[PDB]
Amino acid sequence: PFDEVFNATRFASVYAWNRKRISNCVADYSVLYNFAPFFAFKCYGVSPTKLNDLCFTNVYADSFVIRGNEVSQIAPGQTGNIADYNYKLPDDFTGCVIAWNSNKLDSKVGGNYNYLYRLFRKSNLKPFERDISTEIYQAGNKPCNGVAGFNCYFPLRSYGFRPTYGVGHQPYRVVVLSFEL
Amino acid sequence: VQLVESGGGLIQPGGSLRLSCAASEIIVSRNYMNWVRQAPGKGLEWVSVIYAGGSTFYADSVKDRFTISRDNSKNTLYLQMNRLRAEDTAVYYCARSLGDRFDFWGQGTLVTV
Amino acid sequence: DIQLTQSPSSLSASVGDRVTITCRASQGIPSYLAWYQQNPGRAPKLLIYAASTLQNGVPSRFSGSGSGTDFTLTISSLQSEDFATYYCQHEDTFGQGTKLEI
Repeated sequence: PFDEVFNATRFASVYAWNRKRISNCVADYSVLYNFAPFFAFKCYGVSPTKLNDLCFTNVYADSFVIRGNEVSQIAPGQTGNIADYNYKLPDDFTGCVIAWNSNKLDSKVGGNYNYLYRLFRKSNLKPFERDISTEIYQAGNKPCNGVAGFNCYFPLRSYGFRPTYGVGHQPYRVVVLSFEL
Repeated sequence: VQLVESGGGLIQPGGSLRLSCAASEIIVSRNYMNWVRQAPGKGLEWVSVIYAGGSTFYADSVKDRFTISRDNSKNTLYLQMNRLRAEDTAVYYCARSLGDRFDFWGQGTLVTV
Repeated sequence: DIQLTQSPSSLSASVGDRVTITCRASQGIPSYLAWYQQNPGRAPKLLIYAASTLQNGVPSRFSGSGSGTDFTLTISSLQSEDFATYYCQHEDTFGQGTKLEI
């Protein structure tokens, strides 16, 4: 039950990353190597070769899209916009992370404004926590009742992927697998 | 709206000092706060930044020698600078970064070494 | 490590002329570029952001354009109060700076 995650025709935004539960079906991990090449393939707490011989209770697959340079933030103990306000991993994370370039699938001349991320928030994010709010962010107690202006900003920003950007700013598709023991 | 810096002065070479940027009409614990510096006769140089979530970042050339913090009750920001060099002599500015913009700037304070 | 270079390092013009300034990046970047003004002995003042958006309170005569690796700031008409230093900034990188004269 991996093809629908890796070969999905559309991927979710990072601020609303998709989660899929997997349980009750045998999984051949070798199939992952068939979707070559992977820009990053890093596992914490498990040997990639020995996964076929471990029977975990359940698995979770989280999928989203990010910039290339931000890919390093998907790891325990890291910090930044993605790590703080969009997607947090536990310090004792046990699972794998796969990321591959998608410049040919998620880049348009008009600029893909479909693919947003959260800029500012009043507090950090807990591990595997989500937040899909869209109320105006506030700086100063002069209330913003839903009117943009000074200190009243909508807290989402667009990636605006385009074909000509450098590798650092080009889109990357990310899938994170977590196992339950 | 105000962002006023205080603390700069003549400090001995390698001395330790603390610069306090006091705010008004903005809340330090809510925005992205930045310390920038300008050396006389040269362009601006970004020094350090702190997010509203508590994360901090510094330039690689001055890391482990500076420390950025705040006091939320007093809506103040603080930069502890240790082992100051004449190369650290400059006017330091307290800026609010709003996405990819430094919309609000302070008058800054002079640190001589 | 993306670098920003401004040009010309200095130019002189009379009152009422049209002025153009260029900021060029070492390699192609999105249009996340801002232009700031600074008078001697004063804190820098934001002028433009996104390379085309004018900040509130900025006079309408300032304009900006460009993309890819080259961006430009234009002043249609000068004035006695238009002579100062200008900087182009992207993320955490500031330009070398530019000067204007009467």
